[PDB]
Amino acid sequence: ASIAQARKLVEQLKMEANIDRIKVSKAAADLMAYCEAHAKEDPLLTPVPASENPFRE
Amino acid sequence: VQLVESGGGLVQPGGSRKLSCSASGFAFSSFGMHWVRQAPEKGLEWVAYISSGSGTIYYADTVKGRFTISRDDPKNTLFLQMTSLRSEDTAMYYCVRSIYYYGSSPFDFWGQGTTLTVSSSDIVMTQATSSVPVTPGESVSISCRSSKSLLHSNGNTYLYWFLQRPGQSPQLLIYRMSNLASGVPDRFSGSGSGTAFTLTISRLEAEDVGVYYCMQHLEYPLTFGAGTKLEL
Amino acid sequence: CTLSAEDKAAVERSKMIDRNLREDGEKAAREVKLLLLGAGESGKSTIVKQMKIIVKTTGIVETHFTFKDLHFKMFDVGGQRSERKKWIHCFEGVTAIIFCVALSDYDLVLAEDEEMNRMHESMKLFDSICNNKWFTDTSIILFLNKKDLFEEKIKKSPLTICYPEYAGSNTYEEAAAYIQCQFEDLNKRKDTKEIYTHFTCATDTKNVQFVFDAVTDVIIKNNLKDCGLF
Amino acid sequence: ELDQLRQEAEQLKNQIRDARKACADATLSQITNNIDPVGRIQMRTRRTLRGHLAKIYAMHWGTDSRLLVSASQDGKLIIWDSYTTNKVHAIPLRSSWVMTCAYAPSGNYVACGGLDNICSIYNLKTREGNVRVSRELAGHTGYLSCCRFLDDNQIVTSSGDTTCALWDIETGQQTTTFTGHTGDVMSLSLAPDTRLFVSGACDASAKLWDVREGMCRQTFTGHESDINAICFFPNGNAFATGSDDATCRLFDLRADQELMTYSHDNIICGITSVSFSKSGRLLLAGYDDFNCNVWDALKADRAGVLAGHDNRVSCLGVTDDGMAVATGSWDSFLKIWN
Amino acid sequence: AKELRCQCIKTYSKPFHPKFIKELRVIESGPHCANTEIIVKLSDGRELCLDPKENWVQRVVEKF
Amino acid sequence: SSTLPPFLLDAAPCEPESLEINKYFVVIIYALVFLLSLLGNSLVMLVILYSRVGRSVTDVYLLNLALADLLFALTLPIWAASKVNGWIFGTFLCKVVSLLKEVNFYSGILLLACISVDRYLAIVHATRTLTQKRYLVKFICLSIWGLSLLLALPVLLFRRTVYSSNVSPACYEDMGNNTANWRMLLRILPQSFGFIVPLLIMLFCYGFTLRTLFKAHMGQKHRAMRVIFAVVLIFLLCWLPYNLVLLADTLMRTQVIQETCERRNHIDRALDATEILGILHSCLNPLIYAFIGQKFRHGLLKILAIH
Ligand SMILES: CC(C)CCC[C@@H](C)[C@H]1CC[C@H]2[C@@H]3CC=C4C[C@@H](O)CC[C@]4(C)[C@H]3CC[C@]12C
Repeated sequence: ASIAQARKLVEQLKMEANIDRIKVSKAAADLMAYCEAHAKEDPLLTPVPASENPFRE
Repeated sequence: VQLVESGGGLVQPGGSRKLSCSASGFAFSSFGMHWVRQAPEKGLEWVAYISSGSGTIYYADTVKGRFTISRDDPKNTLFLQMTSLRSEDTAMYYCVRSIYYYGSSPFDFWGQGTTLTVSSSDIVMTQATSSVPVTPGESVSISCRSSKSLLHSNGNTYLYWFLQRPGQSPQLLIYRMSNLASGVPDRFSGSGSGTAFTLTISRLEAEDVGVYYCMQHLEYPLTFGAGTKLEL
Repeated sequence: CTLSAEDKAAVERSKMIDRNLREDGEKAAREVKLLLLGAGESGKSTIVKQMKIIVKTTGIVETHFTFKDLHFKMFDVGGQRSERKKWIHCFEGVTAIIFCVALSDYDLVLAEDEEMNRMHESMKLFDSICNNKWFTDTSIILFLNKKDLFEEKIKKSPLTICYPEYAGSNTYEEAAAYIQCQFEDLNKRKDTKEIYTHFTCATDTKNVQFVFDAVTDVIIKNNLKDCGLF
Repeated sequence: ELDQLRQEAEQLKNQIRDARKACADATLSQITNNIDPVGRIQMRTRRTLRGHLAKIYAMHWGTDSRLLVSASQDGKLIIWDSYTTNKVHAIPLRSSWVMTCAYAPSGNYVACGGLDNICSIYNLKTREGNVRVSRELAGHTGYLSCCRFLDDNQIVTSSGDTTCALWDIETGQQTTTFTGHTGDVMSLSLAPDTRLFVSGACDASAKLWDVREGMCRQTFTGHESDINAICFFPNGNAFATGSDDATCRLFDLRADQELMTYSHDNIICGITSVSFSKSGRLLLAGYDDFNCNVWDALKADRAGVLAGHDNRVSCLGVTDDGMAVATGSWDSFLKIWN
Repeated sequence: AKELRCQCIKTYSKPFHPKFIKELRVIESGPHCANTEIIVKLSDGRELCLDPKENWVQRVVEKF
Repeated sequence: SSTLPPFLLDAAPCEPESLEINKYFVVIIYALVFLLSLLGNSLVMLVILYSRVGRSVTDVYLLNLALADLLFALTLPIWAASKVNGWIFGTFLCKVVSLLKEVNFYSGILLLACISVDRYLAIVHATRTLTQKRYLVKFICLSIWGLSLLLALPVLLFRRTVYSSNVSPACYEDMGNNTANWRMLLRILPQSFGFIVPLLIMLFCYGFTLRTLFKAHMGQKHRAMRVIFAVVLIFLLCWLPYNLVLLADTLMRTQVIQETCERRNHIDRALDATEILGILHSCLNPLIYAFIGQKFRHGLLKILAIH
């Protein structure tokens, strides 16, 4: 009964142990590469003048 | 959804006639109604307009002051009372609807039209074509040059194209520019330039015959063009 | 006014829309909302069987009953078998909290455990509600119902199996008054809210009169802050 | 016995707690020391929207990044226009308690949430000028907390009975029921490819589901209190949660663990909404200490706070072109910062 | 500051000499008084106000 | 027509105001009440307008009452300059300034007759006519202001500078022989309509308010009765002595009071004393009406924290 609910936890945890894991140093590099290659196209990083800004006033 | 309307008949000049447009099928109080007439040999001319909640009322130059308009929200009817008509007001009158927000489609549904027969600064829109012949299959384009710059300062070029299949009531094709109305096929596609405009039909069939009024909406009075007929 | 012909008609819509919110916020703020807490078996569905003027909504059922030109609104949170910490801030700004406690829950044991009697269970439900951080200036109407069931149960079974240190006699007037002051000693907030208790019966009609008398208090007390007297 | 199978679970939990440590050779704050700071980012209140008369509970931008829906608890769900302050529609709700709203990617639909656990879907671009209910998606048993749209026919609703569900709209039924949490789910958000979605529960757990099959792919427990808000890094390889631990933690989806927590010692109140900016550098966050801090997302230091709200900050959203952010507070004003 | 009072309250109407007194002070019934007042005084330090209505009063501010 | 050296009745009128023992002290009161009712009255200008979300019926009466009390003190040092030395300029200067006093003397009292009728509607009629205060709150406030311009139009009409013997000049208001007799009519009718009408409407609405506050049982009726009993007992402290001795010389001039030269000099010495009582109505008018409740006590300390 309640062991059947607790039986679904361990077979779910069997699925968590099978995914591959890249290293964090490479996980953060792709997080760093996408953060800089798109940094010129963010109106919050680089503030644009009120000409090309749709919020002028 | 429909806008059936009644009145008219035959009126002695200088008299009066009350025109009713009983609009059944939608939420009336959110629709700024217009009134567009059509002389029996000529094109379309704008006549009147009343906004939502009877707030703002414009008029044409020809009918200013002698044509009065009124809305009846609970009775769900629209009233146009005409005082002292001339002989230049004999026309078919259309009761059209329009709702105005961001991304709307004004002039979308046009009434069936009643006949009114008598007894005996504004922007212009030209349409250089008139009565072109076309076979089904050839990609035909209809030009419509304006006079003022229809491109406003917020990107919109307010040019509503139209269509009128023969006999029946007109209908929207292309609102502001290159937007398709709800229920038209992908064959009709416009392309604008601010003063020069073009309605491109890619492929066409026998139901696309009729005249094609281009209408501006940049400022009142909003003037249609003398539309180009399409034949076989 | 540097606007196109359509955009001038757009702000005509957005001031007709804005008219229909400010002329509707002046209709909801004239009416009185009331949260209706308590246990699910503690006479909670009985006090809505007093006056009821108004199956998919398994969460919250409203009751738009009115009395002497005052559209009340009772919000039975009964279907919420979820965490109270996550949605109780939606009810901050309610006018008054109608709490309910069945008076026959002194000796009736809880269902799932043969311990923490339902009077002690409803007390710890009331202490979390009354001293909640979102409910400070909101008074608490407290109903004690089933008072036609209580007085013949204490004749044959003693009260002191619920409270350990009572030291009093066993009449309805003196003992139920002890339970009544047992609940009013639970607020750490003494002067920022005032509990209007009541011993309602199951058959009488006087409680809807009472809830009007306790909303007219807290509406007055909500008006003393806005006018500046209190 | 029951403890004999749970000892395997603690061993399997000790397996995955061992594998994350075998991969964390160097954290985020040691690999990006050789970067420039972003500098102070002050954002001015360009517009302010003042239509509601209650607490703004959620918001969502349209994917044209101009329209904006906002839902308050007076029973109104107003669709604003952000460029010029206009109310396009004011949709009156059936149940006045509304805990979330979401706008369509096509721009056609909008769905209120609810404390009556019925996610009703409204239709905007319709005949007859109304906004009528398309379908009411009854079938949860708790309350409802966040219901984003996959497209115009699939909507992913989190709920308050620990069941994230995926509905159809042409028919009223569910298709899957993502179960596996213990405390009730408080927020979700879809990936940019709409194949995966995370959901922040109330037991300090965030789980990455998948939309098609319906099983939890990864779980992420790093917090101590409940996870109150969630959002994606804009490529779908990382997501940041927000909690009542006052700590936005940035996880990821291919290295299983937590990369960085954005903690400051002067802030003690919770987090109500988290939204990445475009290009994923400026993690915004909205606390309930009335501020709205703007964190750099690669170094943990702060930037300009977006003060100006007289109550909580209940919902954020960055537009899809990254242009503006809009915060909706618990006084009735939305403010579209820029 | 703005408080005017007429500089007469009563009137002596016993007749006496006009060659008895030294000075005259006439004040018209303009912007403060409802009647016309006349202040008379000798070098004794005594002063008095008179009513023009009586008959002898209109003989003695003129013989003086 | 004879010789008589009786000349001994002592009909001699009197008017001593020598050595200015009143006038030296009024300029240090009128400057003290100047600098306090500029600092301690513009705070209520602030806490209403710094927040801009307080828009109830009492959040806007305290605007116009603090506006009218501030604008009462705009004329304060100029009128203080005329109490010591007399009037300084021609007819334009006192006709607009004493217009500006009397539009604010009536609006500064009729709003107290307007807050009180709002304080009756928001408490006693908390179920039925609680609607009627919010619907027309801008309409009733302007009609109170528009009433005050009407009563102050006969001040602008009749006023011009008047010179006289043995007094420094100060402008008076009528033309003709009935100058004193019609200035009594322009006194008694609007200075009762500015006093006995607000005093009757405050004691017939705060009485019904204190009827229900004695009946209803909340936690803090012990303090809300302590303010209503104080609001009337300051408006009766400030304008009842002013309009009793202004009623006293009205009875003096006609028939009723016998007139001596020390009694009128005492009424003169009373009349200036109670306009010190009338100007201190503008002293603590923001103290008792705004800075008593928990709202502005939470409002003013909010702006000190952020600044
Ligand atoms: C002859 C000259 C001196 C008279 C000028 C009158 C001035 C001082 C008075 C008369 C009426 C007054 C207005 C009456 C009502 C309101 C509405 C209130 O919400 C704000 C103040 C405001 C706008 C007042 C401002 C001051 C005002 C304009």
